[PDB]
Amino acid sequence: AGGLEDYIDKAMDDVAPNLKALVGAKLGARLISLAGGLKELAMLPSSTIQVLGAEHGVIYQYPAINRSPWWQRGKIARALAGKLAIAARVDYFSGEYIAEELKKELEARIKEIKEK
Repeated sequence: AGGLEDYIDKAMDDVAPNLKALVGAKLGARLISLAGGLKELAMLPSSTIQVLGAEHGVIYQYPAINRSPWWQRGKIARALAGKLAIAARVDYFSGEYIAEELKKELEARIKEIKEK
């Protein structure tokens, strides 16, 4: 029972547990790929990862951003790109597991919800 999606759900598990836990083994692998590796993705600013998709990068695929109005999306993108820059760096340099980072954003997005 070896599917392509299965290989990657497990590749992320020891290549990048944080990233995976943050946006998914699917989006997370797309980011590493677009960056060229978990090495030089850990070296991307955060403004860069914010726009990795089109070369509005792929992180906009993120539920919270997608299900949000415009005017709010670009602000949720920057926050997500920030927590991603940190997950890539920890997955690469540390190897330890900090996914309370998925609470720091799940609270900053509740703050960014001061808009109409």
